[PDB]
Amino acid sequence: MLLPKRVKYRRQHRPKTTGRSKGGNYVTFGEFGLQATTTSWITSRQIESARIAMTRYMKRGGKVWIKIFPHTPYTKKPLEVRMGAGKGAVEGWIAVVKPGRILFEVAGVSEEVAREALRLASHKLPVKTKFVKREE
Amino acid sequence: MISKIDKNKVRLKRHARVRTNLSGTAEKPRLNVYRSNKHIYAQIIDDNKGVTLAQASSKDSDIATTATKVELATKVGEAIAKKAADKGIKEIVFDRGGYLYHGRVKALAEAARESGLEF
Amino acid sequence: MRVNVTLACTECGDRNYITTKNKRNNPERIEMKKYCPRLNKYTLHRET
Amino acid sequence: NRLKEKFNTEVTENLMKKFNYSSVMEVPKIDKIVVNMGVGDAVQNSKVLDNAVEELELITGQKPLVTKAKKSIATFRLREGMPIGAKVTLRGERMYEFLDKLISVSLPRVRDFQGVSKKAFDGRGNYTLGVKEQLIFPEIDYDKVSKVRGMDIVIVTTANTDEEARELLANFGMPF
Amino acid sequence: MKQGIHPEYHQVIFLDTTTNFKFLSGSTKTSSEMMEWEDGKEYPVIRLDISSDSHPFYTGRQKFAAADGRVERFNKKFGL
RNA sequence: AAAAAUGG
RNA sequence: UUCGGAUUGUAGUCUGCAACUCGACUACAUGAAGCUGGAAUCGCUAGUAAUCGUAGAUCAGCAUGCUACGGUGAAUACGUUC
RNA sequence: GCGGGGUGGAGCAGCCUGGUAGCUCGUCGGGCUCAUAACCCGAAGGUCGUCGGUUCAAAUCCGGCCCCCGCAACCA
RNA sequence: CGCGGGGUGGAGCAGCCUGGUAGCUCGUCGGGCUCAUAACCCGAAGGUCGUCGGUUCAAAUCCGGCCCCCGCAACCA
RNA sequence: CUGGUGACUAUAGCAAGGAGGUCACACCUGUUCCCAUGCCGAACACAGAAGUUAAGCUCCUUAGCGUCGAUGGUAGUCGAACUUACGUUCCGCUAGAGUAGAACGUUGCCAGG
RNA sequence: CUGGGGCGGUCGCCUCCUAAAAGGUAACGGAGGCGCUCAAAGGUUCCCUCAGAAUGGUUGGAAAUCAUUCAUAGAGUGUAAAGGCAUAAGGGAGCUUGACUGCGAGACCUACAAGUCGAGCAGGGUCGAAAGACGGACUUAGUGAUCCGGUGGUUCCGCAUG
RNA sequence: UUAUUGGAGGUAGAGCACUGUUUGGACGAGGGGCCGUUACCGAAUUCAGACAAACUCCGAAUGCCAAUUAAUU
Ligand SMILES: [K+]
Ligand SMILES: [Mg+2]
Ligand SMILES: [Mg+2]
Ligand SMILES: [Mg+2]
Ligand SMILES: [Mg+2]
Ligand SMILES: [Mg+2]
Ligand SMILES: [Mg+2]
Ligand SMILES: [Mg+2]
Repeated sequence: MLLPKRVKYRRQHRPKTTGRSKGGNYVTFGEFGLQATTTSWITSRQIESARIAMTRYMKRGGKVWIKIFPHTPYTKKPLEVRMGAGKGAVEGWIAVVKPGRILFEVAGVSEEVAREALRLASHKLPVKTKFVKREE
Repeated sequence: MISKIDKNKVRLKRHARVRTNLSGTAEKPRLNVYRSNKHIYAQIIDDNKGVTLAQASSKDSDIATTATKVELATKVGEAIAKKAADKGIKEIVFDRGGYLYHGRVKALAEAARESGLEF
Repeated sequence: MRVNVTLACTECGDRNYITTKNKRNNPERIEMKKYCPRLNKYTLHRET
Repeated sequence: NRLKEKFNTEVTENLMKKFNYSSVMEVPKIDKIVVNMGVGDAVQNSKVLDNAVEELELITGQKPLVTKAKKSIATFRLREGMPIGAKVTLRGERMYEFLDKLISVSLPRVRDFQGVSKKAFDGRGNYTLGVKEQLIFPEIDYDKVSKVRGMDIVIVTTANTDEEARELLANFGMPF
Repeated sequence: MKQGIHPEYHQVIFLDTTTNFKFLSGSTKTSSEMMEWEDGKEYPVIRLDISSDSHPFYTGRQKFAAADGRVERFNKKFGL
């Protein structure tokens, strides 16, 4: 479960989600990558689910990189309370993903294995994705 | 290998600090002083135009002689005062050049005062 | 400083100035030169 | 100025010939000698620092500068500004006199003396010698020494390298 | 130097008594005895037990021979 | 005429 | 500390076949704790306690132990409630 | 929801006011006893709930996580 | 704000009235006591009298300034 | 050309290599004098001219660092039209990053050469 | 006041973000400070430059004090934050009291009452050789109207007149 | 109101130079298990890649303030 060891501010304005991916739009560590095509918050729990799925399929043969990190805390109010009286407590941590960002990368396996692993991973995520290779 | 400081550089840091607050005008030009291990130089500078009006050095043929540095500074002060008076200058502001106002610098300043420059 | 202080001219007695002092740092009646408008000159004023 | 005359006459020529200096201005010389005594127990007893200052003054010939804590350290119970050392800087004739005296009269008085460390060079031509007891110096009578404490003697030289500094000090007569 | 802060300091002759070796240098010892220098003026003399010309480490003099090895001590003790 | 228990 | 003499280095003597484990003694050098000892606890009524040495058995060698010998030589006992 | 507290094995101080961890009982060793208890002498035992912060320095001051206690949780 | 009182060994009280001298009860240390233990008896150490001044040959004591605590009373920016 | 003293967003700086001295600038020699060191004639101050270009300083070379930096494209965005789509379209403006490249300064006044 | 009221919390002032590159701008939005301090920690003149690291050095260790080098600000700026400050606004020393009196063109802010900045003039001073600087503090919190009463001063009035 | 010109300012974007956050390598000042060499390498350094209302080496479009300013109103 990824989360920063600490942050300066625990209560933060929720991030902007319109626009395109600012960076990390290319496969840079591995051979194959999973590229987001829609926008979503991605939670640490979703990251962990997808990571386990792909690594278990790869059977420890290859290497996996998580390219996104859930830096941002988001809060939630306690159950059945009225509006106001301050901001709520930190509920979880999210990474903002916009079209084009590479979520995961893999190396050290065949293209077919990478495709199947990243398919299994993508079904755990709240975004549409596409299999991508290193460009040249 | 202890380093040796550049006395002129230290002096210039001090001089720039002085010159932040001290500048010469056309009506009250700045009397700037430069001092070496042997000689002493004096200029009268209008900073608005950045032009020198009068100059006098202990290295000049008119002043060069065999005297102590303080006596040469006195002579340079008298000479610069005379040249400024000839060019029609009475009020000036004394720029000690970042040197301590003492010894040779003080002798030059007092010589100019006695010769008639009004600080 | 933690207490108010009145400085009065020691020549004419006029209470010309107010200021403040720390009583622990300066337990004595503090004194200083100040301008006395009545006498048109600087005189020694001291805490009353 | 016997040591200074030796430097002017013999050491200059020897060192210049050895290191092939194109000019005499390249010949290293001892710029200064700084004798320091760190008295950390002055925190607990200022009289210790007073005695240390008096002894250092007797050794060197001039009044020492009292050096105070630059910062507070809880473990040492040290507060910023508390006097915890003494220092004397010697230049010129006094420096040379102290140096020859240290080489000749003082160093041999070291108990079980076997020379001074040859590796105690900062790496840039300066040599620090740690004396472990003040009784070494001929100016101190052991009767009046309430406590025995050491000193650091920093010989600051114009040599750019430890090799040139070693040659200079050896020619002066430092054991090694 | 400033006036009145530094201790009294004057030229003395340090005299290594073992080798009767004199050398002139400054110091605040103020010993009473005076011995004439090569220069006419006398200065107070400081008696020295040891010096750079009298210390075994400086001079290289070996006071005592090195310790014998075990074989050599065996042989010299038992006569074989 | 202060207090001083117990022991398959 | 000129107290004390433990520990350690070197050089030896003797007995014994042989002194490393594991003997005694001598010389030179080193020079530890220890400044009269908490709770508690022991011996002794006179030639006793305390103190000083001397000899013997065992034993090639080895005693601060044991068993004997003498020299100097005390204090105290009201008394029997505990 | 608001307060109060968390310190040797137990109970309780120390916090207010930064530099100093105390008491009683318990434990261990020696003593006393035929032996145990009681008793006497001597000792060990707490990184101050756990993480961060300010400070030269934090049981102490400040903010979170945890645990316990008390009070509150009302009108339809 | 007025009037009184109090501050003394490690604790709790005198001595202040009326100038000398630091006393009493507990507490700690040593001794006697006892089979110990307690109780009891005897030796000691323990505050220089809240703090700074002032008058006197002499100050816990007399006279002032100041720091706290208590009692009663006063208080219409 | 050298020096003094100014102006300019380092295109001016840093680093490395190299050259220079009767003028001058220094290092340098001293502590009598004015002055000075919480100690020190190191520094400041003063007096001076035996020695040295070793260092400073000046000059020369460069593109390693720093600095400057387009064009083209992209992000963003004023306005309009359409739209509820984590939007689309058209027009104007137009980065940051990066690329080519610039650059080891340019100049005013005064005194000497 | 209040996402009904009670209960809880809050109420004036300063700094930042929200705040949409002038200014302003709300919520029981997100974070912190203030109700002082300093007789120098103020004025002025002169001088000075940090934190940190590496390497040597005795008691001295990872950090005490000493020395060289590197170190462009990572230090310091009384006190929150922001904006500034290494020509210092940071540090040291000498002398001092401008932490003055009368004021004030003009300007900011602003419903009012208030609040803020201010050249310059006059009087009399401090430091400085002089130019000149100085009407507190690197800047912005550290505060409370009127009525009433107390205290000092006063070439003001004084219920027929003194 | 528009045109032109000048200016104040730090948002969108972007970036990582600072403050924080963060992913993979490389290497390790130096000591420990280890004889020299098969943890920690917690340090530091370094390459590449990311995140920010209260980060900024940068930095728009607009909006704003003006001009002995022109046109229309
Ligand atoms: K999916
Ligand atoms: Mg029975
Ligand atoms: Mg028992
Ligand atoms: Mg509602
Ligand atoms: Mg704004
Ligand atoms: Mg009223
Ligand atoms: Mg009347
Ligand atoms: Mg952005």
